[PDB]
Amino acid sequence: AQLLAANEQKFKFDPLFLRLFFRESYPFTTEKVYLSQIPGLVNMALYVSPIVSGEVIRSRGGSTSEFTPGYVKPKHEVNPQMTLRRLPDEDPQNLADPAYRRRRIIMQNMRDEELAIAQVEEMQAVSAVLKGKYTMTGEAFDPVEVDMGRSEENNITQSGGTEWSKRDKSTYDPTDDIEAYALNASGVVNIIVFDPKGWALFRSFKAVKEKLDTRRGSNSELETAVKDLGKAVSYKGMYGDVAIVVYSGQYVENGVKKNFLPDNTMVLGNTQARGLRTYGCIQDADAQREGINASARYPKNWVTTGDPAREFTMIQSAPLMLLADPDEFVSVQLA
Amino acid sequence: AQLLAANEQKFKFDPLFLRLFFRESYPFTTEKVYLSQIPGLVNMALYVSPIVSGEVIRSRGGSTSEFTPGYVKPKHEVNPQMTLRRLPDEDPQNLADPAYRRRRIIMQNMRDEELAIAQVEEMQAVSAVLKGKYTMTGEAFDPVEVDMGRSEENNITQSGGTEWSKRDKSTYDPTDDIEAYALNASGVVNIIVFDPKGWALFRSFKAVKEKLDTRRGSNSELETAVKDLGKAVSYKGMYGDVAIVVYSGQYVENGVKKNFLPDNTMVLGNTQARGLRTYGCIQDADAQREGINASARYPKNWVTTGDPAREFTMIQSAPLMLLADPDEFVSVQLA
Amino acid sequence: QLRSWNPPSESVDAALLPNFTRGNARADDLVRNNGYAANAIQLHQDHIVGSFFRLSHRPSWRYLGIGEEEARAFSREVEAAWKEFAEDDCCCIDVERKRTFTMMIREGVAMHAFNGELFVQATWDTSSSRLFRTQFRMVSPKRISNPNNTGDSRNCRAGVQINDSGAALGYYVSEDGYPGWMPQKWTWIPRELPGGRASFIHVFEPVEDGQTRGANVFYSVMEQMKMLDTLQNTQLQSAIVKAMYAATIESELDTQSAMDFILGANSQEQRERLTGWIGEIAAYYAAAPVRLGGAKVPHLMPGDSLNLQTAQDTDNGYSVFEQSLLRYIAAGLGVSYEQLSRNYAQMSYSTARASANESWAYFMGRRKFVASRQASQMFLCWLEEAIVRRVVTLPSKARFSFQEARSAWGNCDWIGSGRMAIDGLKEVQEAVMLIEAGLSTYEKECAKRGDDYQEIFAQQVRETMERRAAGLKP
Amino acid sequence: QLRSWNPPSESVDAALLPNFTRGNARADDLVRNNGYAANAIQLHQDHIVGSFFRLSHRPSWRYLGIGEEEARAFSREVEAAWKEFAEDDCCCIDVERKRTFTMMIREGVAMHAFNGELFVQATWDTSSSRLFRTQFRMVSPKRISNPNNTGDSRNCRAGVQINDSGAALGYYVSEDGYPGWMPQKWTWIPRELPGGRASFIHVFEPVEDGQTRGANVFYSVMEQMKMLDTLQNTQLQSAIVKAMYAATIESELDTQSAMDFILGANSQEQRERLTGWIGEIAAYYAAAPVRLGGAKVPHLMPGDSLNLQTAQDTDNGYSVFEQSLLRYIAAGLGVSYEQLSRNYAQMSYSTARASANESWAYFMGRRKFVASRQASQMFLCWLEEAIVRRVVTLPSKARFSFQEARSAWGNCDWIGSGRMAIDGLKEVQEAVMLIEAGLSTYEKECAKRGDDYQEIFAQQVRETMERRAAGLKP
Repeated sequence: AQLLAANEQKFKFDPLFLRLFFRESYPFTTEKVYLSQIPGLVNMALYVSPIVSGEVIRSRGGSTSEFTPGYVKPKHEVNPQMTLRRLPDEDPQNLADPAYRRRRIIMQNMRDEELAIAQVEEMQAVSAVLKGKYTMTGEAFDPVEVDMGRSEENNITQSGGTEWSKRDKSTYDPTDDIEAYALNASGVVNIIVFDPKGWALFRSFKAVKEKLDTRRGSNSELETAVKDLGKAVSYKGMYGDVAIVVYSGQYVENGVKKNFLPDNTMVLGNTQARGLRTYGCIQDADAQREGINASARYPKNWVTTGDPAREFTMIQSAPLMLLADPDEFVSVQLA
Repeated sequence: AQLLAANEQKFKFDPLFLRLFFRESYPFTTEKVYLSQIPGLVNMALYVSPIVSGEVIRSRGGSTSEFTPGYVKPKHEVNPQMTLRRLPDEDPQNLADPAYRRRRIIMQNMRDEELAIAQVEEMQAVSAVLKGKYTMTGEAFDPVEVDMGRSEENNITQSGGTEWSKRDKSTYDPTDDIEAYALNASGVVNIIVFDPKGWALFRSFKAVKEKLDTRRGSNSELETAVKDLGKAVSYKGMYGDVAIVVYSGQYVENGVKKNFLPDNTMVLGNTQARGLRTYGCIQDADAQREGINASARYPKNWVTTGDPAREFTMIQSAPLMLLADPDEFVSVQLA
Repeated sequence: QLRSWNPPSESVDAALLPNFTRGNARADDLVRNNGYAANAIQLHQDHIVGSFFRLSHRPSWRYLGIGEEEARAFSREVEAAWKEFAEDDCCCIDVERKRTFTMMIREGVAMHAFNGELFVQATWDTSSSRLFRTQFRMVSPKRISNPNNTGDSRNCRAGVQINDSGAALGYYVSEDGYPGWMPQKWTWIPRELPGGRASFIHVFEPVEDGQTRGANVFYSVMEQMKMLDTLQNTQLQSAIVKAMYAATIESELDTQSAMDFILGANSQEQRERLTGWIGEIAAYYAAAPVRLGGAKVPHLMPGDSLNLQTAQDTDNGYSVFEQSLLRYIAAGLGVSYEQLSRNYAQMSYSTARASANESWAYFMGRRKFVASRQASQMFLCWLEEAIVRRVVTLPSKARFSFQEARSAWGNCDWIGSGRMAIDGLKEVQEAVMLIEAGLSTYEKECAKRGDDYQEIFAQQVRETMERRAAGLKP
Repeated sequence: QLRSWNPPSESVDAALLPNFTRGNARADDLVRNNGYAANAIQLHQDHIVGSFFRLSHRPSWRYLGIGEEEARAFSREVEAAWKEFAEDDCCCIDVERKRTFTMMIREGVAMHAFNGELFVQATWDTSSSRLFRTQFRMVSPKRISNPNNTGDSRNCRAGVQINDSGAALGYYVSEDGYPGWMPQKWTWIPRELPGGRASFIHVFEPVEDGQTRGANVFYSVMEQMKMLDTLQNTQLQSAIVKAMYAATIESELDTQSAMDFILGANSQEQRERLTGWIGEIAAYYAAAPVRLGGAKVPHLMPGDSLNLQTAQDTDNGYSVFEQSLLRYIAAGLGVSYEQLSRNYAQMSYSTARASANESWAYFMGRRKFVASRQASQMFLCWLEEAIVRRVVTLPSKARFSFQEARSAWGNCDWIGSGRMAIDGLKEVQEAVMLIEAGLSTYEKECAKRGDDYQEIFAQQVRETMERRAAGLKP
């Protein structure tokens, strides 16, 4: 059992979703998300006559304001019985210390913990901006469908009508489809991040390959983001006007591993779409009596006396991240 | 016979395999490798309901946990009868000293020793990520095949069907094959390191030569790695999206020398693939009674009294380095 | 056990500096967890400085040609000035503004005892509440590392920049680490100014040539750590197992071949026999209430019991082990335990006064060895400032200038703890013999008594005249 | 045990020099890991030098024809000059610029105790802060090896170049090794200049003729090393096994022939019997909870237990072993342990004063044996420099020149630690007897008291006149 302050990572490397589209964090002192409580977009046009001023403007009463945040509280043991991750030859005598082994093993345990919540949050993000629906579900828990409201024109499919696979691999240009799906996106699209084989049949067209610019032509901080997360986001290059990226991230589930992304999917939208990170109550007596009922995360190291007389690291959170405008992204399944 | 502390090199220059893919060292106090004991990838998804928490999570019991580490303990003599490597004109009077000759000759002897174990470890690495099989073998020792489990789609061959040699040297683009072999690699490939003639027939295609960028466009620390090991890794340049490297390292065997790499081979995978460096027991009474049973290497300088009344330098190790995900790399024999 | 603590075979400086951080850190651990270090530093304080540390200025009048009377009057002036400057009640003589001269000497001697070195810096305060704008800020030993924690180098060695000959030029002071999140930045600090000004007073005892750091404590205290641990654990085990008791139930039963055949038949297909016997024994323990005392006998159906046969039963010997080792390390570390934890066992008269006089002379040794440096350095800086400010007047016939003969002019001695009392009869017979034979001078008499001859004579004049006036007996 | 430490059978010099590095290295190991060496060197310091080391110049006035009064006044001048030159407050008298005369003597005596030799070098400092341009830099014993670490030769022997007759001509000083990566280069250093100038003061005690190095410590301390190890380990084992306890489970079962037949049938084809019995015993331990205390009884199905029958159980005897051996090596190495770790066991009055006076006289022996060499050498160099600078005036009637009679002119004695106190009554009855019978002179009285007759008389004059003036009683 070590203090709360032993929670230093400086490792925030989420794959460009919770850090770039979903910056809009709202931890609450209350259980649910109350979209009426969030101001979101403000009623933002009307003025008043040059004699007096008008009424009082409020948070404009969101129609649906009741969903259950994913209160996730996992834990692990940091029992000093293992040989640990030994960074090359930094004096294993301190590993021989139970104190250093226990502290850096709580380091390792907790980092596994937040990357676990981060990967489940990224699955929530990919569900969110791929269908507008999120499955708040788990065993011994009712499945609540949390819908931002993704429209039908945001779910139009490439296989409908003519498929890119069922097209000329040399002369056909899918740019026409690119603006066709981008027009009904309530904004400009500046990233065309694909799943791998989706980008494969996208680039199979020649027009794509002599239309794209392999050069840097550094447009924004997206190159810096790729250099940071050189793991699963791949900056293919410029398609001229728009940036071409491929995400091949993978989640390692209970017995097997598989990619986050489905077979062939796309979301057309902006890099500055508004993403909410509403956070529920944290059900920990420590959190309430020290005021961490409204926060992002909560770690603790703590000893059980009695039957499971041991010591554990416990991580608690409650995210219900969504997208403010589901119509911002057009979600297309590809050929 | 000089003390243990006379083992200072600061020379770690392994060819980008044990330092970049196989950082994951696990020296043990026990003979074999117990993959069940290594946590490896942790069961890393499930949370618990917001009422109580669930069961205890363990190291998820690796199916096969019994292989024999390559306990390698060679030695040499440092008999002060030679004229040694004389660095240009740093006062050969100290070479005339038996003390300085003996100490810098144990320096030379031991450095030969760890570079020997490093080169045999690199042969183990090239066997590992070229077929998923490693031959734990030697005379007066049973040959144990240590298999990570490389799949068949990770062993698909270029000569099957149409060969790059049996293709148009001007218009054919092997990029199609590049993503064809990269898709079933469980991740993104960012180095296309070839053996020399493999890269030769790769670049024989024009599309390759006007698709590749000879410029620096410094992507990562791989340029720094090449500047460090300017010996046998050759940073050809950018192929645009991916880095092009060629390894032409050579091992000098008992009577002859020959390249590490086979004639025409390729492994498609990431630069951050997980590589285990499990290490067995060190069978040296000194090592046990001072606790170096679980370590990387062990040197010693020591005198034999009696029939071989001499003095030797002895180096002991026991590596059984493997790859966590054999499916991470697709191994292809080329045209 | 030699595993968790390892000596290399080399010169002491190169055997300590590589493991400087670990040894010092475990020294911090033991001086924080253990009372012995606190008692030792407290007794060192009370033997070396005690109540106060008194300055006495004795310029080399004979060598400089200065008259002894002029030297004595000039010393009177400087002593009055120094006492009034040191007695500042607002703790204002330090840059930290929270330590007087007493705690200057206190922290300096404590840190020169722990790490073997002390670091004083003569800085120019701007607070005009006093005539003297010089304060002395003490510098932590954690600050002295090579610029940006680099390992030892050719001439930059553990934070000190020296020449090939070893001459300490300056130092790289890392930035403070309190709060625990300030980064360290290394700043240049010369040891002394060329004109002899003592800027960075670095006083340490080097055991050998070229050594840069002082002596440790933990590297001889790990054995108390592990002896206290082992005695603690062995007393715990002895206490818990003097009356540990196994409460099981056995029965006659046990018909050898019949019991084995029944067990085998149960294992194969006749578990109903075991179920019936277990039911009968459960009914047995629920119709008996098999209870020994205030507690229930733990449920044991017949045929199984613990075999708590023990190990050897000789006396632990820890008694004479611990007396021998406490003895041992007591006049190892130096201060005897018959007062570091105060035994009164079989101690006698010659015992007492021999031990007391040798230990007190040895503390006089440590005092004159590790206090006079700081005293003289601080006095030199203060006297230089006083000469700058023309507070006290140098002799007109100065054979050498102040800057040239700072050592000659600033020659001084210092008085530590007060008047020693051990026996009474001892000190008084010594005093009567010295005062009858004249074998004691002003200076060494005042050293022995912790007083001043001038003031004792003036106050005896006052005594005699008040007794005469009031009618008492001089 | 004689394996890890081996004496050859030969003259001591040729039996030590071949194993010089190993013995000295393990000596470093024990003096660093062990407190006894620190306590011994500290007590040697405080008995030999103590507070200070006082010079007294007595030129052979009777033999040289010099008047005693002129000799005494010239001695007054040289003593004033030497004290003012030695009292330098900036540590500036050394080339390292960090040791005064006190630590000159300290490091010299410490190294002449450890290695048996000390190495001083009279160098010409250029720092003009003092009148005397001569400093004295001490030279490490690691420096003295044959040029480029070659083995002993005909006349180049362990670093000293001598003749066939053994006369020490000069030395090969290897370059310093701090930081731990400087190479060594050997430089020529003569022992003394032809004119009698003491350049390289090499003071060592040779046990026999032709010996070049001094005495060791470790070659008689390995036995403390291994006794402390063995007592340490035996106390650890005794503590850990006073209450080691085996918690297994046995049962009746065990139908001899039936059990053997069942085991054989299981080995052949009937392992189902063993599986059934193991299942029954697992259900047994999970329906009993077989638990002894706060901890679970380690799982033992019936028929297997540890046999922790012990070895002999007599007292270890280590008590009287260790007292006898501490006794033994205590007045081996020389300083008694009843203060090297301070026992007060059954020690009596004659005990105390006999032990104290013999030990103190013996320290007077060591002082006069291994301090006066360095004192006279340094005094000769300083006096030669003073004569060069015309600081003090030689007698006009010099029967021999300074350069010719440096020994006669530079004849000197030195005073070590201060006034001994052991009993009080002892010293005072001695003092009264000496002062009544006149059996004590100025010189030996001042030697006994650590004072000066001239200053005691001048201060008694001051005492009497101040008592008369202020009204006190002379």
